[PDB]
This record gives sequence, C-alpha cells and structure tokens, in this order.
Amino acid sequence: QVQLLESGGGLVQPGRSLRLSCAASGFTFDDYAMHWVRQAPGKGLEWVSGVSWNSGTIGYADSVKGRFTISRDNAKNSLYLHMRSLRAEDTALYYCAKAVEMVRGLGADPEYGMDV
Amino acid sequence: TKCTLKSFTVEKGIYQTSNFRVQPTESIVRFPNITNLCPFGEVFNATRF
Repeated sequence: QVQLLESGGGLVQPGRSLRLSCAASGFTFDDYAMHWVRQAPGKGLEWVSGVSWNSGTIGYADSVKGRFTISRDNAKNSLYLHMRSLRAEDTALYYCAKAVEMVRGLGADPEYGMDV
Repeated sequence: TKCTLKSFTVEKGIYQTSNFRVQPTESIVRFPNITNLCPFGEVFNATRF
C-alpha cells in the first residue's frame, strides 16, 4: 500500500529552523520526484518544492524562496526540507506528492499530474 | 632447386620445392545486439539536478 508519512512541525515559535521529513514508499525513491506542496488548515494547497530522479530540485514559493533548503536521503526514502522563519504564510500541511510520469517528462523532471 | 638439391647441375625431372600458403587478409568480429543500453538521461544527459 501507499501512505506517505510527513512530519517535523509542531509547537514552533516563529524565527527558528527545522527539517521537515517525508518518508515515502510504493515506488523507487531515487527515480521518482517527491514534491513539497503546502496547504494551511483553512487555506488552499500551494507548491513548495520538489526533488527528482537526479535529485532535480527546482525552487520555492512566492515569499519563501531561499529560506528553505531541500535535501534528500535516497536510501531510506526520506526528504528533508529546511524550515526558516515559519510564519502564517510559511506554515501549512507540507504534503509530499509523487508525479505519475516516468523518466524524462520534458526539459523538466516529473512534476505534473501528481494525484497521489 | 639448385639450393634444394645442393648442386649446380640439375637433370631433367620434377622436384618439389616449397609450400604454397595463402594469407589471411582482414579480421572479423561479431556479437549479437547490444541490449545493454543505458539511460544517460538519468546518468549523464540530465537537465535539472
């Protein structure tokens, strides 16, 4: 089965750094892109970042670009996103999602049509 | 024949002298289809890291 376990956040006073971790299964890690997409409780979903088969990260969202730092632990299927200055715009449900497209989605990594 | 019979005088007849032997022109190597193709798009030909 598939159940992507993401956590790392909690009673976080703004102005501190953390490492949100998503663990994923049901596929091959170092050949599929895990994407951070935030969704605050009461607010719509919003894309954060991603990491691909070549670890091909892309960027961060509107006012958060730069404070975050995206890193992958390919073996144990883990994804660590750095948390800096988490405020009402920077806090949300940091969903981790997988795109269905296989290698060379075109040039870009598989990052569209992530229904899971 | 003169240096085969070891003589400066050879009489009418027939004398085996040497060994005719054709030589190989070129070399040839064969092996079935590769089927060992690599996804360089993942390894080398990658757009975004």
